[PDB]
Formats: sequence, C-alpha cells, structure tokens
Amino acid sequence: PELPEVETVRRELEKRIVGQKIISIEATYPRMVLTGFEQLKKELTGKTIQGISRRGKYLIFEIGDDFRLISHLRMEGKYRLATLDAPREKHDHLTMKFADGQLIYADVRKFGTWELISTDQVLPYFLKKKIGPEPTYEDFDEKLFREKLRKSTKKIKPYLLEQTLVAGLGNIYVDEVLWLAKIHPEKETNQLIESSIHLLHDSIIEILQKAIKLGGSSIRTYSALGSTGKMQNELQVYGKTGEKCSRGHGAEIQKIKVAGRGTHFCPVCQQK
DNA sequence: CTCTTTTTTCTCG
DNA sequence: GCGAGAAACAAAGA
Ligand SMILES: [Zn+2]
Repeated sequence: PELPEVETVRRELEKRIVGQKIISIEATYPRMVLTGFEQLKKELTGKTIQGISRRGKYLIFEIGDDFRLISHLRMEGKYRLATLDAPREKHDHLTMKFADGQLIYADVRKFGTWELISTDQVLPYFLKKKIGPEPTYEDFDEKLFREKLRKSTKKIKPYLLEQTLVAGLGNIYVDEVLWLAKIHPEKETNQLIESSIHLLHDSIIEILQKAIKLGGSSIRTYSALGSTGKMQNELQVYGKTGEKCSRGHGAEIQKIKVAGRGTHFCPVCQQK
C-alpha cells in the first residue's frame, strides 16, 4: 500500500478496535517483529488499544499510554478482522486476539514489519528515517520543497519515492502525480522551474487527498481492510500501457523502467 | 527449466 | 556522498 491505502486501513481500524483489550498475541512468523516477538507479546498482552495513527506509509497503534506499535505493510501486507474461530490462511503471520474477534496480519512476501517503541520515542523514530512532511497544504511547505529540488541532480521520480521530500508516494501515485503535473519521471530536479514545482506540489496534495477520499486503490477486492477502494477507477496512467492518454491527443501511455521501477507516462504531456 | 514482474534497505565501485 | 543494482520473499506469467 501507499499512503491513501494505509490511511483507509487506519480509519477502519480506528472504528473497530479502539477500546479493545488485547487478550493474547500469537505469531507463526515472529521474525517480522523487529524489536522481538516475545518482548512485544509480554508488553502488549492485556493492554487496551487507545488509538490508531499514521505517519507516511506507517501505521501506529497506540496501546496503553506508553507503547506504540509501528507497522509497515510494505508491498503486500493486509490486515483483516475475523471471528475467533476463523481458519488460518497460508500467509497469515500474526494475530492480536480480542475477546470477540481477532486482528490478523498477512503478507505473502513477508516484507512487512512490526516494531514496538515507547511513546516518547515515536518522533525520534521518524526523524531517524528522515521521513518528509505529510502531503497536506498545512505540513508540505512548497518553499523548502523548491529549495531541495534546486540543490539536487536526482531524477524526480526516484527522489519523490525516497519519502524525504514528502511522505507517502509509491509507484502508483508518483506516476499519477507526474502525469497530472506534466513532468517526465527522469527530469533532473534542478532543471524544474518554479511554476512546474508549484504544479507538482499542489498535484501531490490533490492526488493523495482524492485517493484518501475514495478509499484508496484496490486492484482487487479482498477479505481485508481497505479493499473497498474506488481510486483504481480514477487512475490515468498507472497500469494503462498502450491505452490513450485521457487528455485526448491520441498518444498511448508508455511504460519504461526508471531506477528499477515500472514507470507509466504520456510522452506528449511529459516531455523530458 | 529461466527470466521478469509486483517498499525499504543493502552492496559495491 | 552518488547511482545502479540487488535483496529480503512469494507467486504468477512469458
Ligand atoms: Zn498526454
């Protein structure tokens, strides 16, 4: 997932598991708990979930006053809420059991991670990762953004993916954003002029907030939280190779590889 | 059979 | 520091 999908999951969990006491925690893949599964089981068992937050693509479970469980779903992680007698599925790895249901984490590729940290360590955790601002008009300052782009000869798509200019873009929404802002993904950032950077800044905010409003992009429906999204029906370029650009000049969307990633763009709208 | 494809961190030169 | 490439891992498709 990217930020809109994680925010969608966050909202669903907030409605369903806040106020619930954790009765037990069980793992079939304890190695994804990077701070140690037995420690996490010992500390969180019997605690009540107080809230669910998010920073960038990270989910933050607030559990008791003093603990934060930071979860990253990486490429394929999925949460679902099930009854206590639901059968195990092949790629289920962790479960938090409540009195009347359980929260199950599944991840086919085993990339997702859980980290238990203290409340007063959450802000340092994200500072150490150098995560950039949230994609909102209030937090995402164009002036700093502009200065960072000016100092770099990185290509704009990979620099946006780093999460340091702004948090939350992944491959789908960086392709959508650069098409909307009419910028080629291999454009060196120090060549962008002020008006392009302004359009890019606003396009990042608008695309991600639209995606959040529509419940994220679900390339299929699942048993899992966040699988009811509708943003996938609004994508203009991601996965649209060979289809016509929707601005209607008859150009086909093309797919290239940029810094190892599949990259979809309109060669008329997005000139190098 | 092999190769390629689908977030963050790691290696190497 | 940089960029390129690969790796953690699993499954599907060519
Ligand atoms: Zn176009």
